[PDB]
Amino acid sequence: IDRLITGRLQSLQTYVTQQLIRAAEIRASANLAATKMSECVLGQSKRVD
Amino acid sequence: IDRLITGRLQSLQTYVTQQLIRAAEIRASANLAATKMSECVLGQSKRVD
Amino acid sequence: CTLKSFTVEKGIYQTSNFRVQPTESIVRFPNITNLCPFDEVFNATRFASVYAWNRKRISNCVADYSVLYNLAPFFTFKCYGVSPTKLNDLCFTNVYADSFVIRGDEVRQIAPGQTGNIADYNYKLPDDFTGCVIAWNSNKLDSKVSGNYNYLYRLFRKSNLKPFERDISTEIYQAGNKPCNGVAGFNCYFPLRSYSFRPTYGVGHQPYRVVVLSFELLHAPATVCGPKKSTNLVKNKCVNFNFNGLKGTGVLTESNKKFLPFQQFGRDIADTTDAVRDPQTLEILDITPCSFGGVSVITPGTNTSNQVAVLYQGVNCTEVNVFQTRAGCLIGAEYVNNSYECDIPIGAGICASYQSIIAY
Amino acid sequence: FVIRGDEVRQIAPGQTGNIADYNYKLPDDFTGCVIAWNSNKLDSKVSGNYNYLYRLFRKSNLKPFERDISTEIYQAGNKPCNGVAGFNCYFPLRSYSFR
Amino acid sequence: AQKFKGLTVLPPLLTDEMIAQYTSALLAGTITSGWTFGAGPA
Amino acid sequence: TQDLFLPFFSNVTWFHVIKRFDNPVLPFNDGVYFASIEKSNIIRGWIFGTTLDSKTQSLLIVNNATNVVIKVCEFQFCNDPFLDMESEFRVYSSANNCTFEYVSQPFLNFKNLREFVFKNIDGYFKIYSKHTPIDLPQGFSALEPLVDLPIGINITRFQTLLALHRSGWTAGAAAYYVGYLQPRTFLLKYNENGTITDAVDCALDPLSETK
Amino acid sequence: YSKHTPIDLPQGFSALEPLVDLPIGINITRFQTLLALHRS
Amino acid sequence: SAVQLQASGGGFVQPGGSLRLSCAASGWAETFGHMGWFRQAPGKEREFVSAIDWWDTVHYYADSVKGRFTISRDNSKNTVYLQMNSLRAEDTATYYCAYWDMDYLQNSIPVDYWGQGTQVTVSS
Amino acid sequence: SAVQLQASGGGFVQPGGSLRLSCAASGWAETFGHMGWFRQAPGKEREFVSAIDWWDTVHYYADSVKGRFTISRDNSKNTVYLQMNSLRAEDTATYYCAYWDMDYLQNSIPVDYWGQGTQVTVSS
Amino acid sequence: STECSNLLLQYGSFCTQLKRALTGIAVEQDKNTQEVFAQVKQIYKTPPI
Ligand SMILES: *[C@@H]1O[C@H](CO)[C@@H](O)[C@H](O)[C@H]1NC(C)=O
Ligand SMILES: *[C@@H]1O[C@H](CO)[C@@H](O)[C@H](O)[C@H]1NC(C)=O
Ligand SMILES: *[C@@H]1O[C@H](CO)[C@@H](O)[C@H](O)[C@H]1NC(C)=O
Ligand SMILES: *[C@@H]1O[C@H](CO)[C@@H](O)[C@H](O)[C@H]1NC(C)=O
Ligand SMILES: *[C@@H]1O[C@H](CO)[C@@H](O)[C@H](O)[C@H]1NC(C)=O
Ligand SMILES: *[C@@H]1O[C@H](CO)[C@@H](O)[C@H](O)[C@H]1NC(C)=O
Ligand SMILES: *[C@@H]1O[C@H](CO)[C@@H](O)[C@H](O)[C@H]1NC(C)=O
Repeated sequence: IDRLITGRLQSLQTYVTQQLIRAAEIRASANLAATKMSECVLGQSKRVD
Repeated sequence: IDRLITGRLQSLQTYVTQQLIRAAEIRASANLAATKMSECVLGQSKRVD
Repeated sequence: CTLKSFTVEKGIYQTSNFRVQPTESIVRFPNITNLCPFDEVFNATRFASVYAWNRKRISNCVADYSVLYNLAPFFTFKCYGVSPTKLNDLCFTNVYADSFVIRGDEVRQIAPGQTGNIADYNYKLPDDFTGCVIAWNSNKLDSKVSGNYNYLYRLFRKSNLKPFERDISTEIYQAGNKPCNGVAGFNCYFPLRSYSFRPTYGVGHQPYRVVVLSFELLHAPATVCGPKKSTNLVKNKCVNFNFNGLKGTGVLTESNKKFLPFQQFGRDIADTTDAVRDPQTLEILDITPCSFGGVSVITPGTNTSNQVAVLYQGVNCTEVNVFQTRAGCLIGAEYVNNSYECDIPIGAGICASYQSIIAY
Repeated sequence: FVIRGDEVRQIAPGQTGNIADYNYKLPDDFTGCVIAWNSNKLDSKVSGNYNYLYRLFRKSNLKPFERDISTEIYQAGNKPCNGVAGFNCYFPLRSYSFR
Repeated sequence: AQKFKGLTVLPPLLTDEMIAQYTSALLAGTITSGWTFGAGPA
Repeated sequence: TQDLFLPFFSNVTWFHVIKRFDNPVLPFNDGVYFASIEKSNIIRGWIFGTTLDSKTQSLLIVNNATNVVIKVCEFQFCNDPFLDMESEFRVYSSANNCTFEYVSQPFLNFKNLREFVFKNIDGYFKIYSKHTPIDLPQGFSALEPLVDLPIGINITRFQTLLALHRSGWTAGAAAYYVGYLQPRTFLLKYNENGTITDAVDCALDPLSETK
Repeated sequence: YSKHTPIDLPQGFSALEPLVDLPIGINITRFQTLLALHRS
Repeated sequence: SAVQLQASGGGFVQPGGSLRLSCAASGWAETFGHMGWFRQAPGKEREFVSAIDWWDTVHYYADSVKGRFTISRDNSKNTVYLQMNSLRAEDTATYYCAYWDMDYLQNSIPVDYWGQGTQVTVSS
Repeated sequence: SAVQLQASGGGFVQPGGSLRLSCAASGWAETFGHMGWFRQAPGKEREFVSAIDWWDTVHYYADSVKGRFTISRDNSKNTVYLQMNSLRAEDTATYYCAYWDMDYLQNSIPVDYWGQGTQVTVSS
Repeated sequence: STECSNLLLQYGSFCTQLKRALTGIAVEQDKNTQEVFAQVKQIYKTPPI
């Protein structure tokens, strides 16, 4: 039963780490989107492309 | 004692990975702060908000 | 308790699960067990001769051991190598029963390492024989007032009978140099002799019915095992149950749309047993584990007040100032049709604040 | 205590049997030691030894490290025994034959 | 789907009605008031 | 799941009975897929064994017009064990030692097809069957278990039975095919009713591997 | 276990320390208390 | 082994009289174990009285009661009988029906089961 | 655990005869386990011959010596005994008594202790 | 089963770590949308014409 606990907990921790990395990436994308909304919508920007 | 050794090793790895992720996030925040210091202080910025 | 502190500040908290649900254990097993024909050998009224003993094979049935206890007012029973009590639980892939009638004085000759007329000319028991021997008086049914002579035993033989051997030859035994040639006389005696079973005779001469049981272990699926006891069946209310070994806990309803008749279990996406068919009634009843725990608690900081409100996650508000939200069920707070700024998020655009506790 | 050869296998956590149900039960978390040695020379006589007794019948199993010395007549049926042996009325403890 | 094996899927705080309201307000501001509403009174 | 199965698009051996009377010996290997396109119902029973003689015990399965009978009895097989309206039964000459007996209900252009798969493993003679009315058909059909038998011997060979009609004599134009089983991995598509609707092989072609 | 403090139940708090261990093992169910009556 | 023993007889008699005791055995055992009777006095130990086999072949009586007590086995109802004659005062005690489960009784020491006490009093 | 095995018996014999071997154990072990004998032919590998539980309940014998070798136990000396007959030429080998320290025997691969080699030679 | 929780309790305090991480992810996810959208504190309405 200890081996079963170890295996299941290891799988859980792996999934948690994957979720953490994906959430960090999504947060970076959300920050970029917020910048675009604040600049390209609420005004006119001369930044190229 | 091998089981204790392995358990403590996993306890170390969890902390190391968490610290790495937090360090990456703080690095991103520091880069943003550096950009803000360079632009909004040493000059005038026309970017909205 | 969950936060490991004596003061908790304002905000929602996902507390852990506590309390105890004891429940109880039940076990089921297939309805009806095919009994082995024990009475077809014992309860049968007539028996064969000792030199022509009956040998019967038993297979593909369950062997109940309760009837044998009620067989005679006093019967002598003994197994070689196996204790009496622990015989029921064993599993055997073959068993053989030999039955006959013998004289009471010569019953002890039916044992490994024993000698005598029977042990050498009628039936020899091997020294390393594992199995059982049962014997009981039969003077009531194997004796008549006119001296019944039906049963017979061998008296003369050229060689001692081997273990597990059957000799039924009726040829005249030659006791001298001159041949018999099928003529009775001097040096030529009939090997077959018959006792004199009479009610007035002594217990030593009174007939005794003897049955030996031999366990044969071939490399094949077993066929002789003890009966399986089936307990009751608690339903509806969440209880623990054990079907054929597999576990379950909780309510019992139908999961059948086109459940195949031969199918027994049913698994979800987790490859975990959810649907199980009861061996009795063969109806279908799923599990749906109960004992849900892990409610959420919304509260202001203790430094301020002490009131709390509970939020059950994704549970209808009739399965437990009660309020219903899309996220779950909220208890302890009153809904206000007004609007304010969000203070403690809950979900689906509902926020709670302490003015008592209100949610909007 | 004195025991019948084979039995030794019962004195161990999680074991069952008469001695391990009505006479002496070990907890599952037991720690310690067990010493067992034959004593046929002393505890057994050709003249018959019957001062060693063991309980055979009890309504319920014992908790770990429990002792029972009650000598009431065992009840095996619905009718009371009234302290008298008979059908469904057997003395709870048997004797030990050592030869 | 909804195989509640100890795993929850919490709902977002902001329902899509509120998000649609926010986008509509932003559109109205950017149509009827240029870009001044992003830096003070509209 | 990975288990014993018949590989897709495999060569199944065909035996035609018509002045053709083919009852040869076919090795058992591991498992057997036995199919028969049936007209006039001339194929009666199955014969199994290892030495196919009066030497070693064999398995007997018959399905007459009345019921099905399963016996474990040593028989004596002649050159042409078959049947001859079918009242003349010339298949075996003796029956000496019997171990297991059982009796059950009878199992019964192109109009009929009887499909069976036999798997002898772990000392169990598992038999799965299928009966679907109508050369070889082209259509997916789930095959359902029918019986398990605790026999525990070691079948290494088998035969087939026939019921020739005597007129001159003409044999009905029924057909039977035999295929072997191999261990491989399949993917099965269950449906709402818990029925096998489709199945893909995982070792046939690269497209199958990708699927 | 035991405790002792000088003075309905008192609205307070006080932990209890382990006093005595009895290394016996018997059946123990419903009990009853004892009393002392001064002579008169 | 599971043997149940039932004792019948006893009571109050006079010296020099006659009496009949009996024991019946039910259940199952290892073999045809022999049957005997013992006698215990108030304040004293049990005393061997009589022993008979399961087929009426071996008779064993104590030296102090040699030729006086008699034991017999029935032929059709399994009940052993103990015929008593010419009683004296020393016979006032409690008799017990003792069973031993083996084929040959070297000594009366190995006892597996006992019987219900039957009070036999001999007095004027 | 600390177990010492003392072996006795062996010598030169005629084919088809009988001889004498016995092994005694001393010291202290974890539990009351099995005890067996191991045969080593010259130039061959060491193979088991049989195995007997301590309480003489169940016996295990090799297929090559079944019905020809037997093993029993003492009742007052704690020494295992074994008897054999119909000895053939292949029986000339070295025998060792071994103690298996577990309650239930599964296979003969794991052997705890070994005794001094007892060489037996049979010939004409 | 309840007795498995008995070994879980002595196995350590990993559960707290995983729960804390998976709640931090949730609150960050909820804050991202509000940051990217709620940038105007007034709700304007388009004229009917
Ligand atoms: C068992 O017999 C039938 C078959 O399962 C079932 O209908 C019946 O209710 C059961 N009754 C008993 C004897 O338990
Ligand atoms: C919080 O604690 C301080 C310290 O006692 C107290 O003075 C203050 O009133 C408290 N405030 C709240 C939130 O009730
Ligand atoms: C909750 O249960 C009631 C009846 O018990 C039912 O009317 C209601 O629709 C349920 N709520 C939901 C969201 O299904
Ligand atoms: C909402 O609450 C207000 C009071 O604040 C009340 O006047 C109104 O009728 C309520 N509406 C509904 C739908 O309950
Ligand atoms: C049947 O088979 C047994 C052995 O398998 C053999 O001894 C016997 O002679 C056979 N009898 C017949 C009639 O084939
Ligand atoms: C079964 O028969 C085959 C061929 O006769 C033989 O090789 C195999 O060992 C046998 N298996 C069993 C289970 O006896
Ligand atoms: C205490 O006695 C009860 C019966 O009164 C019995 O069932 C139980 O097992 C006993 N427990 C102990 C502490 O021995």
